[PDB]
Amino acid sequence: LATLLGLIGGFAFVIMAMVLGDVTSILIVVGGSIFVVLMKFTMGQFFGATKIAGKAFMFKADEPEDLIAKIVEMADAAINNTFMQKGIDLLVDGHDADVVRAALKKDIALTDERHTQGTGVFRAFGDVAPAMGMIGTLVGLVAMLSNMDDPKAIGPAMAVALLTTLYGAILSNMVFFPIADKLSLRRDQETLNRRLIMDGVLAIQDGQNPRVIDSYLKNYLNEGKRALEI
Amino acid sequence: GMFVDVTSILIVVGGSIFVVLMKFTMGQFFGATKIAGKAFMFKADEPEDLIAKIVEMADAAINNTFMQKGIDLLVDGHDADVVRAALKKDIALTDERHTQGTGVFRAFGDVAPAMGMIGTLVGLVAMLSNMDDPKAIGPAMAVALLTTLYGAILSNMVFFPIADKLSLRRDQETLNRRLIMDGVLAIQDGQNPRVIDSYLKNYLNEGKRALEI
Amino acid sequence: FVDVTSILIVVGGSIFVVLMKFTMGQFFGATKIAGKAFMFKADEPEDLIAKIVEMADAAINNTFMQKGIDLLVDGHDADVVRAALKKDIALTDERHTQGTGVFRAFGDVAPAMGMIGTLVGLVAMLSNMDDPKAIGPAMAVALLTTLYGAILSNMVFFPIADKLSLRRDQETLNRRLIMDGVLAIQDGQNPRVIDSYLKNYLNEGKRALEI
Amino acid sequence: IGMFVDVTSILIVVGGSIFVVLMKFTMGQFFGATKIAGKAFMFKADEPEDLIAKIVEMADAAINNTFMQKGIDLLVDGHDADVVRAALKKDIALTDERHTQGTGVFRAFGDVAPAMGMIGTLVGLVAMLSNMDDPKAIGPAMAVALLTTLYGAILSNMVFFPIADKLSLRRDQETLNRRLIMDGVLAIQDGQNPRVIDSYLKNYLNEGKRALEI
Amino acid sequence: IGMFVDVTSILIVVGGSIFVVLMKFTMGQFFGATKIAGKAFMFKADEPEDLIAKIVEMADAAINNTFMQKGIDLLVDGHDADVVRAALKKDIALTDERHTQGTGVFRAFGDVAPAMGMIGTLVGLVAMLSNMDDPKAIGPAMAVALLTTLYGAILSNMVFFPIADKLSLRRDQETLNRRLIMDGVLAIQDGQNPRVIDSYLKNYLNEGKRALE
Amino acid sequence: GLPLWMGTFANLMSLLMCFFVLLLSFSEMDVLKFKQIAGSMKFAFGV
Amino acid sequence: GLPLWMGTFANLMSLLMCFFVLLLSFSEMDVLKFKQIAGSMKFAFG
Repeated sequence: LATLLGLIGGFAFVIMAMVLGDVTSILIVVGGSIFVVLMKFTMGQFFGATKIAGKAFMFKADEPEDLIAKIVEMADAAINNTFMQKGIDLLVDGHDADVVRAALKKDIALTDERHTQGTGVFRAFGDVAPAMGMIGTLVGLVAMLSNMDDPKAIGPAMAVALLTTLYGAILSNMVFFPIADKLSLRRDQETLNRRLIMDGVLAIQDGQNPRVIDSYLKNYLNEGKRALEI
Repeated sequence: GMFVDVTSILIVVGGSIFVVLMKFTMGQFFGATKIAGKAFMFKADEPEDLIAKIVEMADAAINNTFMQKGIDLLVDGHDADVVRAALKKDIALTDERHTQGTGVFRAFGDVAPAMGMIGTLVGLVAMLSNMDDPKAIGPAMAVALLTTLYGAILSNMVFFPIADKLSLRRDQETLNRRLIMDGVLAIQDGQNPRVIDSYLKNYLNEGKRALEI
Repeated sequence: FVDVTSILIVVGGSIFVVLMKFTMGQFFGATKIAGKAFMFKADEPEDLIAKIVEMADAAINNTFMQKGIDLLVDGHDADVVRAALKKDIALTDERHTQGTGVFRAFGDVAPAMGMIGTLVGLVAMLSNMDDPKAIGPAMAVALLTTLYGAILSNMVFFPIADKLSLRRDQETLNRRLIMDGVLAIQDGQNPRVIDSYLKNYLNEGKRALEI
Repeated sequence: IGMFVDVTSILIVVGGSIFVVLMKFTMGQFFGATKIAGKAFMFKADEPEDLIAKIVEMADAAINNTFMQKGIDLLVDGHDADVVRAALKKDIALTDERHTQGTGVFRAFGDVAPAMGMIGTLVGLVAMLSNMDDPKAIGPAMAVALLTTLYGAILSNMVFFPIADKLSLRRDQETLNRRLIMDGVLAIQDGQNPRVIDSYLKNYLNEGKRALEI
Repeated sequence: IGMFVDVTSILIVVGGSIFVVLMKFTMGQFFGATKIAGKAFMFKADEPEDLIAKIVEMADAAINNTFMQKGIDLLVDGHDADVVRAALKKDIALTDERHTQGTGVFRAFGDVAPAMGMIGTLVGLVAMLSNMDDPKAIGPAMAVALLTTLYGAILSNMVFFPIADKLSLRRDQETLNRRLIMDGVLAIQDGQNPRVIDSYLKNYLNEGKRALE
Repeated sequence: GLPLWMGTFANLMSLLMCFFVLLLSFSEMDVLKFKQIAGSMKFAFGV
Repeated sequence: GLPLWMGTFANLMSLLMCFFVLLLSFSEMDVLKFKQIAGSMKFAFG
């Protein structure tokens, strides 16, 4: 049944896209949204949020299962991941446990703040888009009423102006709000993964028994939105 | 006759599913659906039988997975700390599972009317764009009205009540599991049946059940 | 206008959604407590203060005061009677809060059901379109659904919830006053000092305007 | 114009609003609330600077303010400082509660008014559609319903909500003034010099709302 | 008439918003909010790197910013850590209060503007529906309704709400700058190593909305 | 609560609606067009 | 946010929009009155 739901979602997005695809109407909405948003976020912060959304959309996060396998193998012994590699190098170079904890928690908080800022930017875009669509529709109504020439043209011309509103709605519930939700999901996934890395690195440096750390990390795995999967 | 219906259903349901799949993974959605199915076709064990069975074991010393697990852990694990921790871990797991299911269904209920509004706008735009072909604006009325109606129905008659039922069932399971945990603790401490029976009386009239009396 | 069908749709939808939120016993309990709050009148705190004056001068109609007297008679220290009275006060507050919740749920659900019924009626009228002179009046009865919901959302259910919250405030104020009177009685305090203390409660957060 | 005046429309509006409000407030409570609103509108709160000046003028000697009137009367009665503090604190709390509940009454009125407007416009729309054979003479028949909605919106946004906001502002001003007179009466009973209290009297004048003036 | 319609719409929206806000805020408060918004818009707040550089420079040595000048004056005048900390925290809270009140004023403006837009819209609709048989009186009425709705939307979404958001952002920037100045003054008075305090202050560069790297 | 722009939406909605009412104040009904409209409505709703 | 009466209002006025557009679909407008209305609207807007 998974294929059916995936295909129906893809078809809904495709039909909404061809409804979107028509050029100046979306331009008004996006220009107004960008102008309103830039009063709260700089250009650099907006571009950072766009990079965040990209990295979250085209780069799948690391599964906790393979992370668990890697920490287990390296704890019994004594890589593609970047946080894991940096923590590994940090303890190998020789450092106290407390400074390693501070560095790992600082990186965790930095990533969480970055993802929260991206979520805020995209949520602000979501709240702003329908209002600018409405404004564009009202301006189009003003223009059509001022250029009232042909009665048979009353229908289609109005349909153009209202089009702007539609675009806002389509951009509000299916582009920006979904991106913010995906950003929150990716932030939760990264927080869980980085907490697993922190616990595993601390256990390895302290030299705890692998069985108890595996039990604790499975307990970590069995919470959150993943609780439905079991 | 079928094109307008499938178009309205596609708009509303497909948009809702697309947004939720962005929010929730597919396996989590199927888990939420399984939770709803279990909570809609299986009456929760009413507590009075739970206190009756608790005093039954208390005087002595099935039909309940939690009680089965509890007695199995008590037979092997003699210490109360391990059994208590495992019981609270299971309770928290069930509570989190039901909370996530409620979140999924509430997300569906919130996303449905937005897609209804989008479909209404699409139908209105198409109708105004044609405005002169009977063959064209009939489907426009169909799409607009059916999208609004499907959004309202799925939001207020299907998804939100399912989420509320899931929350109520979570409350019932939490109360039952708390009762079982308290009974296991009492049998561990060897308390008298009467004192524990009086103690669970105030547990029985907790919150919602305060209206029946 | 009047229409049995439209009010039937509104009430049926609201009842189904609420009975999914709550249970039938809780719904009936909320109805009973709302009826008791409407048809009956809470005892004025001045009368309760005067009753406590008479009790202190001598050393019983309200159920809470009767329970307090019975708990004081059988030689009970302040701790146990205080705990029992807190338990009763919390139970009453919880009952009133749950009744308010039920009626608020009814209020939030009614207009949605009205809109659903209106849309269903419009769909039916569009489906059978025969007489153009009847395109206007027919949709009229459809709107009778929405109106009904609005009325039930603003004249009945929300006002009943507000009245239940107000009656909860009065009951908890009276119960706190009875608590204070019972504590003064068991402490054997003078009547005038406790009289001033109780009259200090006559200026609570809702009745400062009648002054 | 008569196009903007409708007896039954305003009838639905105010009758529904009053009926809904009266089940959470008594008639005496409503009358006290409107008396408070009238007093706040037609009387201007005394300036704190003038109150401070009058306080220091009275301090060395040992009348338009009623709070200071009762304060000096109680001081002449020679009550203990605890009695003074308790009486002024209870008066301050009572006035604050009266103003807060008046604000609540008018906010309830403002919340309920546009729902009654929507109910009235629903009634008007049903009455219009019930007598519609062709959509030619439906101008005024819908203008009356939109009039009911406009009445609701006007009474909610420009009458009741502004009254509630003014009541809250008057509550803040009255609280500040009452606290100032309480401190002044405490200082006068203490018998301190008129200059020592003035050092800290204006430390918190720009408290909250008045923080924008500086 | 063409100018009269614009005058009427502007009068309705702006006068209603001003009246309702003045019933909520003092007139002097409104001028203060206008002044702080103008300062926040015309002037660019001191970039934090400049004040970190200045703080480490004065720390190694042991001032355009007014708060830094006040902190230096307090440090030189030989007051203990508690007094300087309390005074600077009081100033920080005062600036926070002013910016929050300005944000509240402009949020009130943005909330009241669409309400007056709706009132004007209803007025125009009733005016055109009543005088429906007078073409010369429906043009101005429809124009007033449309223009007042448009003006309400524009003033709410593109003037007052962005101004309030900019005021909040400037509040956050000023709070960060003043906390940085406070911590730098405290470190200078304590007499710590310039490198440690430099690193600690640079740690603040990734706080809140500055995550753009 | 509700989205902040919904008010304007209602306004906007109401606006054009009333204009349509104005368009109906000087309109003349067509029986044949009503007949095709009814037929298309019947066909669309699957009845 | 906004009170739910505003949402009910918007829904009702949207349904009224749809019903009135359907009504106007099978209606013929007077050209002279339409010209008068268009001229008045053009003069009013500028």
